[PDB]
Amino acid sequence: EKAGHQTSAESWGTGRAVARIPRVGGGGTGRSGQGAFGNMCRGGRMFAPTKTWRKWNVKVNHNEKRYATASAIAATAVASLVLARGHRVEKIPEIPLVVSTDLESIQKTKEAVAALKAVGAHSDLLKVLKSKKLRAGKGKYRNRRWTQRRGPLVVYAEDNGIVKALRNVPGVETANVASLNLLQLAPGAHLGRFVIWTEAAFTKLD
Amino acid sequence: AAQKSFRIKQKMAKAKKQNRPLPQWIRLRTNNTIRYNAKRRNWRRTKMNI
Amino acid sequence: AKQSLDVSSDRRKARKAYFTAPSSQRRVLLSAPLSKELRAQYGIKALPIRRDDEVLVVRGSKKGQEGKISSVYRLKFAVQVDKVTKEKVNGASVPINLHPSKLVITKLHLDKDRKALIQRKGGKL
Amino acid sequence: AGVKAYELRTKSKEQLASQLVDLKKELAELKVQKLSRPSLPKIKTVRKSIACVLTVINEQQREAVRQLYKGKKYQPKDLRAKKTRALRRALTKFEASQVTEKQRKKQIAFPQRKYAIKA
Amino acid sequence: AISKNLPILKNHFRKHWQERVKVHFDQAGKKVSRRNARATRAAKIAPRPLDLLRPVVRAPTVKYNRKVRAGRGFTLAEVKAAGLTAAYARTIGIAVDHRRQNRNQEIFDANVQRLKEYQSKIIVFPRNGKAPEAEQVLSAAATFP
Amino acid sequence: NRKRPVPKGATYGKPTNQGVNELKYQRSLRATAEERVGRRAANLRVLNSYWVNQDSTYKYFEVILVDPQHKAIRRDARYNWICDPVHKHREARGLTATGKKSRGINKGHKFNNTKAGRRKTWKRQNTLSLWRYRK
RNA sequence: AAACUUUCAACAACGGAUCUCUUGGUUCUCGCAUCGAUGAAGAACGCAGCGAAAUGCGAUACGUAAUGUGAAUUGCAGAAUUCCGUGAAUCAUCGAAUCUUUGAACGCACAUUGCGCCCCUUGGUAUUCCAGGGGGCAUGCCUGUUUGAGCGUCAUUU
RNA sequence: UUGACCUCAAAUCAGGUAGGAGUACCCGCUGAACUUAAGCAUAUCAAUAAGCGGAGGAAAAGAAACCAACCGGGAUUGCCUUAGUAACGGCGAGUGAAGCGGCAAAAGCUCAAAUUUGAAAUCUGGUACCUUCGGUGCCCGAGUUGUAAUUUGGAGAGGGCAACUUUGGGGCCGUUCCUUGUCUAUGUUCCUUGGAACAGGACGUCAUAGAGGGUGAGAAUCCCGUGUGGCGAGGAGUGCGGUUCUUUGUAAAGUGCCUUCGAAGAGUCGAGUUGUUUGGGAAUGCAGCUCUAAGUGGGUGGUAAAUUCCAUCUAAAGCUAAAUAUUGGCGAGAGACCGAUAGCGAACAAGUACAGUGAUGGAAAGAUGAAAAGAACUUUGAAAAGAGAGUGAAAAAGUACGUGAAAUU
RNA sequence: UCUAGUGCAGAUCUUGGUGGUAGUAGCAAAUAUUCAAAUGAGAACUUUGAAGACUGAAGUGGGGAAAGGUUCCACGUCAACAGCAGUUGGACGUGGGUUAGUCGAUCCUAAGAGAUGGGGAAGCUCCGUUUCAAAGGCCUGAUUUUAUGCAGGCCACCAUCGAA
Ligand SMILES: [Mg+2]
Ligand SMILES: [Mg+2]
Ligand SMILES: [Mg+2]
Ligand SMILES: [Mg+2]
Ligand SMILES: [Mg+2]
Ligand SMILES: [Mg+2]
Ligand SMILES: [Mg+2]
Ligand SMILES: [Mg+2]
Ligand SMILES: [Mg+2]
Ligand SMILES: [Mg+2]
Ligand SMILES: [Mg+2]
Ligand SMILES: [Mg+2]
Ligand SMILES: [Mg+2]
Ligand SMILES: [Mg+2]
Ligand SMILES: [Mg+2]
Ligand SMILES: [Mg+2]
Ligand SMILES: [Mg+2]
Ligand SMILES: [Mg+2]
Ligand SMILES: [Mg+2]
Ligand SMILES: [Mg+2]
Ligand SMILES: [Mg+2]
Ligand SMILES: [Mg+2]
Ligand SMILES: [Mg+2]
Ligand SMILES: [Mg+2]
Ligand SMILES: [Mg+2]
Ligand SMILES: [Mg+2]
Ligand SMILES: [Mg+2]
Ligand SMILES: [Mg+2]
Ligand SMILES: [Mg+2]
Ligand SMILES: [Mg+2]
Repeated sequence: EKAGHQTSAESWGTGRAVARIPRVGGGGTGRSGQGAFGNMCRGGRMFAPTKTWRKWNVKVNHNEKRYATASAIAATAVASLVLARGHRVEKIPEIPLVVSTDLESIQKTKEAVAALKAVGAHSDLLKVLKSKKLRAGKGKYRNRRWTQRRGPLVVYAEDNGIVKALRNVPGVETANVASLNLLQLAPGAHLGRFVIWTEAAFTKLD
Repeated sequence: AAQKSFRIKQKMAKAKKQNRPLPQWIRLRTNNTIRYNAKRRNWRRTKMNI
Repeated sequence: AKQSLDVSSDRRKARKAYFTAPSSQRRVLLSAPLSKELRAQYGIKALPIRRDDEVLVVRGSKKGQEGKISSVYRLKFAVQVDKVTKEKVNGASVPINLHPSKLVITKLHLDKDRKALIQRKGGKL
Repeated sequence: AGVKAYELRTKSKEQLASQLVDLKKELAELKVQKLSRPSLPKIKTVRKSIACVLTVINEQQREAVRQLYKGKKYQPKDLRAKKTRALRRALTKFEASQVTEKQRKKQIAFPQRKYAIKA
Repeated sequence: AISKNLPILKNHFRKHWQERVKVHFDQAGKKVSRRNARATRAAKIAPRPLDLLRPVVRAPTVKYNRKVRAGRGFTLAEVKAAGLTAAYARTIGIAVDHRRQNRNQEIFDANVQRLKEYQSKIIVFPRNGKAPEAEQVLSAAATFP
Repeated sequence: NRKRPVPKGATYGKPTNQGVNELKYQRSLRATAEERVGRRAANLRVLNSYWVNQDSTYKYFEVILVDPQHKAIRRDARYNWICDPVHKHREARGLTATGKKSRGINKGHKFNNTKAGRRKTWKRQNTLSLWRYRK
């Protein structure tokens, strides 16, 4: 709120063969006589300063949220939409891909990864490992340095170690059936994420 | 003025001790950005106003 | 990933902490790994480096060269080894500044405090 | 190099005063050489040794004053605690824990009880 | 300034309102703080239920008198009838209100039964010894809706 | 009354603010007595005051003060609340009986502007409250 | 026809845009409550082996003590006992100290490095003069002590 | 004459205390105008800025002389709402609350007014001792013009009868909190490019660690760290969890029935007038002046007045955490923010240099290279420099140093 | 797909930079310079000598107050400055240099400023300066536990600042 206004500038008016923009007073510096307070002026005030009471968050109706989440879940059981996201499920026999509830009790990232390899997510993990690149613009030095794809979303009913086992695997996300975030299910507003369901979750979905 | 106060003489002595260029070993130091002495005063160019 | 709220992943803060570190933390930042022989013989992977350690260069244009440490120039985050030098046009020898991450310790300078550090880190002597 | 304080704390007051005057003599003899020679960093150690000796003397005197004023109120205002002005003006934990006989009796008769709600 | 067919708007922004705009970014963090504070208080009163037993009471204002509501305190007559004193009740988790009066026997006896249920449902540890661990709950209001 | 301290009655403004003589000083004479006594004796705390006499030129009050440093008051739980530092210059903030009177601080519909603090209520109900999810 | 003017290109200049960097800012959130007559904030003057600043410090002066780590600092010089150790270091921590002249600033003054009074001590053949050293002398208010004032006033005196 | 009392004084008397800074937030006083009204005077801006006094970690407020008119609620604060509503307003412009309801947070209390009167039972100070945030003994003193116990209206007290029930403070070891230290995985294996591998490819490992940073180019696996747990150190502490010593206490508190009582705040309430203020409207609060009460009384009950009722509280004395605020300070973490004409004025020896008598005003200015390896030496020249040579991956990087636009030459 | 500090020829626009004008206007007040030698890479301007001139004692002289602050003096020395030049310099770099019982300040009072007491003022602060105040210190000793009270007597301006 202070910016562009920590000066005592007043216009010289007409008669001095300069423009009527307000000027810094005094002398002996270099800033003396320079334009001030203007958006066109070096060291001035930007047009329409940005305020914190901008609207940042948006209300969405609860039922629209749920409509969208249901649609994004239904799009998971469509191989045409999952391929169109680039999820590498050509060799996957059929989807919805359901695995046993034994996966929820895995404690080690090694075992968790091997289970996904066996089930068929090997290429969807290698995609993420190969896709790490530097972000282009000024996000690099705004703590947004690395970009990459996402891999599968593993959906469980109860967590007995699987979320920590898959916490460090790049791209792999975990979710409970109760929550099922749309931001995970349809990233970039594109439908058809590769979702690996447990049988308990697939049953609790009803 | 010749008949002067000790205070004015003291500040003048500080200014005489400040009226120095840089030492040049300060320019050889690791991560040094001082090239010259920017606070240099001369009796002809700028008055102390004390 | 990080889980604590006392830890920061800010590049700016980390870089400031690196470049404005005191000499007592630049010591730990300037650690070097041990050779296979010594990591087997002591049980230690890496250690802070000091002046009378014997060392082997494993990266760079001075790859393969051995020597004895001469200075731990913590200000520059660097290490001056003897027998690793640049010969100037004016018949002078100027030490080349190395980073200890690109080194391998071959003979440690031992004393009560390094021995205590090793037994602390889980060593066998 | 210089002197070490742990080998000075074993000395007496007079030994320390003699040490101090000797060190000041050395410092003068070094200041007359500093103007002949181009550089003389030996003077730093003598300065710091003078400082160490004076610190030890101050400690020895202050501890004796502390023992003189031991266990009696109204000790001096450089041996007291400095904590802060407000914390020095604050009520003690005695004066702040004082209560009336009316409130003591009610605290004893009807204290906050420890109750749980299952059965 | 007055123009085509539009409602007359009364927007009160002719003072320096931009100096006084509170945007509640703190909503989430302040919820987290409230939850942490409730947790700390519960741990500090580790057996106790974090809320006093409040009475059932009838709302004023003929718009609202069709609804019964939670009140402040248990109306010294009510606790005397429940068979205990106000001072002891305050140490036992019973809110007492000295300034409300009983004019309605239904509310009175309902609150007395509330107190009897509370006294039968709580265990009060002696001031001496054991502290027989007792599995706190965090709401007396949920136990006596 | 309080004559407006303005040279020769010129206020340099609008006629509604041209008054000089008939103005009244929202604080009481009891209050400005407590002030002067507390400034003369800053090591003490004002407790209360009371009218004792008056004439045409002067009103006369007696101020009770209490030394929060004396041990008879540092102890004596009934009066050691005055020794907390939130009671420094009570009269200057209006925490005495006359101070609260003049601040207008009483319960009820007659004190809606001055119940929790006039400026506090003004700042409250001239504040735009905006939420993340705008209501 | 040359020179000159103009236009374009290559190279060289003038200049410092663009691009890419960032130990900085801005905003949001969280937690905490800690200045000062026990002399604060601020100011002036000084302090380093070689510094004018900045930073740090105060005649114990880029610092002393204590504790921890455990061998540096670095631009050069110099130093070495400080290296299997009560111990390096422009290290970190920090609980003991020092803290010039000042400043709410407190003996009186201050456009003065001015002018005093008291205590103890030293010296000059000195209760008195001169000097040195150390320690003190503000105002308002409270509690109390001592000394007092007032036909304000009581008693008791012969 | 002597010795008191009262009131007032002096002391470099014994001990203390206040001042100033900061001031984002807080409590108050004081107090505009620009502006809007398409002019302007009430109004609005605004009970705002500026000015003054005064605090803390929050402050303030606060246990109803409340809201109500209901089958009544029940300290205070804050949020959602009530509501742009009732109301004010050249009834124009404009302004504009509150009760209820839902929630966060919850906590209650204490003096005065009573004969201890079979015992000033109370307290500061000094001094000796001690286990010293204090205790005991002694001695002056304060104090009966009232210090303790007892009670605070919800009650309660004095007698009388009748039985029961419940209690205090220290130590030790833990836990809680604060601060801090330390330990706790996996490649630097092979080929190509390159000055440098942190690039590309091959083979692997760890992963509750693939956050981030550094290192001669994009590094989980080279370093610090990260993650997960462990082992310590120093404090504060009465929050509780166990153990141990003192037995407080011929004491205190609570409960039932009868009876006699039941003190409750004055130049205040209230009224008139003036001024200011409020949405407050025959007067919302505040202040000044004048008048000035009562005790089955008094206040309130949003239209002034008389009469009769009803309801609801109990002023003129006082304390009290939490929820709440916080552009300041200290310490942390983040961002669809800015990226050196931007972003704080200030990324640098910035409130600096400099200007002004002064109050005040107030800049510009970042980037060699991985590493100075910052050009030894020859030669022309008075020298600066040049030409060679040389360093470097590159001098189309030479301290006028990354890239090096345009104008202009 | 989202988002906005999103598109420049103008605003006597802001900041920075660059031209033509142009090697142009001009560098002309204060009478005036010349010869040789030395120095030096280099001399219209430095130094010395010789000559010719001026200020002409109400001076272009010798000293001071204010102000300046090291400009004083020496040595070295020319990238910038000295609107030509420069070997010179009030420039640059490195150092040296200001000695008081008698000179001033210090002290006095002047016009005047300004505490205390008191009184105003919401208050920052205002009045007022001997006032409606219980507003102090000066000589001599007496005692010789002994240091300095009591023994005496005296005296009543009532801060302080204010002149190189
Ligand atoms: Mg023109
Ligand atoms: Mg008046
Ligand atoms: Mg005005
Ligand atoms: Mg108008
Ligand atoms: Mg108009
Ligand atoms: Mg007009
Ligand atoms: Mg203000
Ligand atoms: Mg408070
Ligand atoms: Mg209060
Ligand atoms: Mg509506
Ligand atoms: Mg208004
Ligand atoms: Mg009126
Ligand atoms: Mg007003
Ligand atoms: Mg009115
Ligand atoms: Mg290149
Ligand atoms: Mg280049
Ligand atoms: Mg370049
Ligand atoms: Mg061009
Ligand atoms: Mg724009
Ligand atoms: Mg343009
Ligand atoms: Mg256009
Ligand atoms: Mg232009
Ligand atoms: Mg010409
Ligand atoms: Mg001319
Ligand atoms: Mg000269
Ligand atoms: Mg020239
Ligand atoms: Mg020249
Ligand atoms: Mg005056
Ligand atoms: Mg004088
Ligand atoms: Mg004179």
